[PDB]
Amino acid sequence: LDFFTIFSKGGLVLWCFQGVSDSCTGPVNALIRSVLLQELTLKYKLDNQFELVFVVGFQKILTLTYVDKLIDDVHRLFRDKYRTEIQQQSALSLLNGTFDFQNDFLRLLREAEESSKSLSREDMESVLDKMRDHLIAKNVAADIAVQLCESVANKLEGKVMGTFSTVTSTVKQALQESLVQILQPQRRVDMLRDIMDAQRRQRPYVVTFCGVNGVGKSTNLAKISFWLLENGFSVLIAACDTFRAGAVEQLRTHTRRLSALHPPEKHGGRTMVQLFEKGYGKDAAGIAMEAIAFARNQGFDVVLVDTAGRMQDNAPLMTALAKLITVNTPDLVLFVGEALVGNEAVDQLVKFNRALADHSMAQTPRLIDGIVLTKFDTIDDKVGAAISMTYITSKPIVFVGTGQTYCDLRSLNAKAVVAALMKA
Amino acid sequence: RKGWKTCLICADTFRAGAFDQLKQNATKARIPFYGSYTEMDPVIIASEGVEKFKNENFEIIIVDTSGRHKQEDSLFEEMLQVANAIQPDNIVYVMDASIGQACEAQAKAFKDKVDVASVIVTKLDGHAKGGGALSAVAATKSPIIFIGTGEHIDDFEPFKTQPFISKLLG
Amino acid sequence: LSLEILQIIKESQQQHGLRHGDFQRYRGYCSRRQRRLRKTLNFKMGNRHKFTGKKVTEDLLTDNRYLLLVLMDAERAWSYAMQLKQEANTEPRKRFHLLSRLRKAVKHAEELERLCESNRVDAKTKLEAQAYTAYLSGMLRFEHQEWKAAIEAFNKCKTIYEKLASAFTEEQAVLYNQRVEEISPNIRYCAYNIGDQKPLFFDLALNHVAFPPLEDKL
Amino acid sequence: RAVLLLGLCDSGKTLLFVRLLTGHYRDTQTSITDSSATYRVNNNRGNSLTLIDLPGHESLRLQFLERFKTSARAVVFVVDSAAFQREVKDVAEFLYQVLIDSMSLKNTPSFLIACNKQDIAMAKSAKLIQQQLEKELNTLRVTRSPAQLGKKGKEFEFSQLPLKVEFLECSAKSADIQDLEKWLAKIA
Amino acid sequence: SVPALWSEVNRYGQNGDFTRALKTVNKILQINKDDVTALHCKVVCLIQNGSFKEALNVINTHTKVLANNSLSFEKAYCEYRLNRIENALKTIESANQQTDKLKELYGQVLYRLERYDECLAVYRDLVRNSQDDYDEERKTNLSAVVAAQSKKKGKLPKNYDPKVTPDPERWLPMRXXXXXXXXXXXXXXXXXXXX
Ligand SMILES: Nc1nc2c(ncn2[C@@H]2O[C@H](COP(=O)(O)OP(=O)(O)NP(=O)(O)O)[C@@H](O)[C@H]2O)c(=O)[nH]1
Ligand SMILES: Nc1nc2c(ncn2[C@@H]2O[C@H](COP(=O)(O)OP(=O)(O)OP(=O)(O)O)[C@@H](O)[C@H]2O)c(=O)[nH]1
Ligand SMILES: [Mg+2]
Ligand SMILES: [Mg+2]
Ligand SMILES: [Mg+2]
Repeated sequence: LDFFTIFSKGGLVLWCFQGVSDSCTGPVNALIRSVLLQELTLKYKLDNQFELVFVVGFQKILTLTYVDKLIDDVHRLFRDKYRTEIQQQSALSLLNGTFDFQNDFLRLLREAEESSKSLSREDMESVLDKMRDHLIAKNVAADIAVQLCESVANKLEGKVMGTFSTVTSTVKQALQESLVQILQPQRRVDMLRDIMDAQRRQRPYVVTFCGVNGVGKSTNLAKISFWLLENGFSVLIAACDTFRAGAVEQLRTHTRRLSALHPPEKHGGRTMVQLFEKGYGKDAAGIAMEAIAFARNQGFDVVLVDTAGRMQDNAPLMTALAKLITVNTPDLVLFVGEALVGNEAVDQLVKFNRALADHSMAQTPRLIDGIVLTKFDTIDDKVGAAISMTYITSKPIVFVGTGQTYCDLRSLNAKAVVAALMKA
Repeated sequence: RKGWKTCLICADTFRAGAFDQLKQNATKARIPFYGSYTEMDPVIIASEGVEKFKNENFEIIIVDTSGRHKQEDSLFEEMLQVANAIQPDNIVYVMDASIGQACEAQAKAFKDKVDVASVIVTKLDGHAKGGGALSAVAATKSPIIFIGTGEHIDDFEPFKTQPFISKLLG
Repeated sequence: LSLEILQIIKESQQQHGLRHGDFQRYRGYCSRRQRRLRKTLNFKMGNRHKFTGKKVTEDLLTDNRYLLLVLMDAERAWSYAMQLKQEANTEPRKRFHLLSRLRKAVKHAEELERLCESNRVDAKTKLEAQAYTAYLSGMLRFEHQEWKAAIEAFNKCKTIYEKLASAFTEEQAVLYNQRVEEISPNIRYCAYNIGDQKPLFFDLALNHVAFPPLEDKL
Repeated sequence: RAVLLLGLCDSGKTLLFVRLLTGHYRDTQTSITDSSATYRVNNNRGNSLTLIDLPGHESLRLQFLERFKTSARAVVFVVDSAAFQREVKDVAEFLYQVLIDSMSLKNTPSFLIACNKQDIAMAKSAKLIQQQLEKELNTLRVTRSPAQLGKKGKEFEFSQLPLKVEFLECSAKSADIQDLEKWLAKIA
Repeated sequence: SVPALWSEVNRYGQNGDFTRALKTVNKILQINKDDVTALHCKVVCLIQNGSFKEALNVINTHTKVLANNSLSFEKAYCEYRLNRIENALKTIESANQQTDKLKELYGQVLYRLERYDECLAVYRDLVRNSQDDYDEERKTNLSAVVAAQSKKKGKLPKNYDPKVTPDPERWLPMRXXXXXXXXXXXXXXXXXXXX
């Protein structure tokens, strides 16, 4: 154990250890991996009763059994010796308490280096099983509904319940809060403001639509082409789907239908929707690079790159797709996944994001930047495909397709999707 | 390839590039095809196509229809009217193998509006084991006759119950 | 001439598994890497029904390409031992098989450091190979579970890799200083347990062609 | 009543929350839950306000804001003035939500933009931070993907709102929190 | 008035008009033949109008007049442009006074002679001390020195003779041409097609 910090959940360092040698090295990266990213090996132990976190830094992962016994005795001596300072609601009990735990830890560390030489989980057991069987039947991935349920027996273990609460309604509630915060990815988006920033180098805005076969990449690409034209934007559809029959005439019917609603006469006199196509059988990274150089020269604010649908287990073809998105450097990689897929929503995005970073040759690789959740009008409340997607990926559901026309494109109501999923 | 005078008809009047799709799959495999860029009624494409390939004495006439879901009663009535115009000897329910829990409800509403007698499970060449097919066999009362195992025309083979249950189990 | 061994291993692990912790996939990419380096360059060890020892001699080191063959033997036996460290948490006998792959990963890297001692290789790959040996000897004597023999070949690997940084440009010193910083966390743990007892080039000299000051001429 | 401390991560919410309660500097980490403590106000009557420091993380920024916004007498939006120029897009986006959760309340609380971290030499002024957020919330109310900000036909400003919006400059490293304790005594 | 011809060479070199500053410099070299400022304004009007051998004949015809008030940059630049990188390297090193004009041309002479360890230390000092509009073009020059250390037709008359142009397809997939020429035994399903 080279490191040990104990702070509260309100972000207040109570006590820290870094050895007599220098001091206080890496207490912030310790907090980040251990509390920030969970809602030298850097692990943690949570006291959820009194809102404490016990972050430790060690090597030789095989000594994890004695490092866990040292966090358990330090956690038992800390919450007993300072039970008065940590049990009060006021943050002025911890600001005014004196946590001189250095001589108690040096004794628990030197003594654990000789061994090397309320709400329990039994109560919350039955309701975490009825909630896991409700998420799975409401189309949350089978294992996403298992980690979700265990994030809640952890969060409420030790904690006292309200004046009017049961075992059932507590794990049922903190599972809704751990589900809205994970369906709240660490990302945001914008509009014309974002193409003014793409004009800081005088270049268009290139979005890449990727995904598995039949989800709605081409049809929702046309709902977003109608949504960009509605905001006054000219969009050049790059037809890089050269692995199918009628993949260019599908996009040419979308360009004929969109250059009818938004013609040059009703736009100022200039072309606003135009298809860039090179036929079938051509390279999809060569038609895409020609359409970015063509939209720059012909003045198209947006390029919407349509790619062919593929599986998730194709080493010679997820190589060519991951190399396309790595090299083309698109502004927003939009994974298109249907709201009808079940447990495959996890395997699609994990292999789609693992490919984009493997066959990438950068330091920080270009990963999927969002999700388009299509066929939303087909599940009717079996909505757990939105949770399975923003769970594994910490990327937002940029659009939610709700039909086949251009007007069936919605923003995500992520609050009522967890309220429908956590109500059983 | 088994020796049948087979032909295709494209009765999809909604999806963009849908007659161009079936035209290029049939142009490649050397199979006769029927359809229209201009006709907007699929009851008219399917009646006037089975009538043309009847008077040419084809033995396998496969009519392709558009994709529909149960909450659209307009496309479920049009499917029932395309089935009543051509009167098909067999109706095949093609389902994706990555479908989740929403399978038993759609597969049952297809069996209720139209008489489904066979089921085909596509996209089984990947990670999906196809457990949604148990809910379309119980809902449509129909066995699985074929499976799809890739995007090409020869990625197609008859359903065998023992290797699909061994994969579904592990 | 040159070989960036550290850049070779780091971008082959992040691309073939080790970003998500797949040592079984990284070793299989290492074995297929070596088979296809052997089938292309016609450097097969055995023929059908017989085996002959592969000896990468000094004459074939001009290619700047056969050092990657022995390195893919060092990275294959290293990747197998790290996978056997995850399977030894539930099968503690796997540790005996782990330590037999790490003694032959330093032996390949000690035979690859002796090959780089040739005069046909620059002053960059002799020393990337010298201290890739001293890094695998500090990880084997760290898995010996002796904390003292672990900081002896880690402070040796740190002092070698730092002697290489100072000798060249601070831009090329980045690779050798990235590897002293790469093995520096392991040195703080063994010190805690000893004392326990054509590119685009612009012709910017055409913008310099201008008139002399014409103030004195009026 | 309650004075909620909001803003992005590392804006200085928990160190201004420490500087008002103890007057001292405390080593802080990333807050994952809220923290509440009473504050005896500097004026004659010595009113007591319940300072609520809410997490700045974006899995927890609006989950706790919606819980306590009904109990908020005033809201202090803490800004990192030194790192303002690279965070103009996340400050104005979070502040757009605090602006609509604000006017949608029955008794709209009093609002401050505490331009923290003025002790750093690269700290933008509360006059440059108000100009660049009026320019940014003018593009946001159009680009946002019914309560709106000011008038649609005019350029957005903080004076067009039915809220008590103020801007001050402070520092949490003793500290320079004099304008913060004068507004906390004025709204008490 | 030569002061009025020098307010005219000054007004033409400011407007970028080196075609008319060169007609007004040849009017000052008719009255003042050894004007070292008019033999520098003419070499600039010929370097800017793309006469590097006519600007190097103005430097070599007046070697004694332009001596120690020299054009060692405009002489090592005309030679740098006429494929003389051995004469452009000898004129930068034999220059009596070294400037930031002979330092910018010397970072481009070292890169041409493939001296990338000296061209990196010249372009490290050029990006630090230069405050001009070309600092994004001098970090693309230093980023090329770091990346360096690490209608024939067989005959034309036989074009309009046989069948005015070759076969209308004329180059395309060999299996797409009317000739085919692929010795194909049959069709098999490997890749995407569907034409
Ligand atoms: N009901 C409904 N249907 C949708 C939605 N999004 C797409 N679809 C439908 O799903 C089908 C698939 O269309 P398409 O755009 O070609 O999907 P794709 O992913 O491009 N297929 P490919 O892999 O060949 O490129 C179409 O019939 C389309 O209308 C949605 O939100 N709701
Ligand atoms: N120089 C300077 N540093 C400050 C100031 N205010 C806060 N800091 C420092 O910035 C770091 C981040 O401050 P926090 O108080 O944790 O900010 P926060 O908004 O609560 O962060 P979250 O908990 O993630 O929401 C702390 O370590 C402080 O030491 C300031 O006014 N000046
Ligand atoms: Mg497509
Ligand atoms: Mg169809
Ligand atoms: Mg905080």
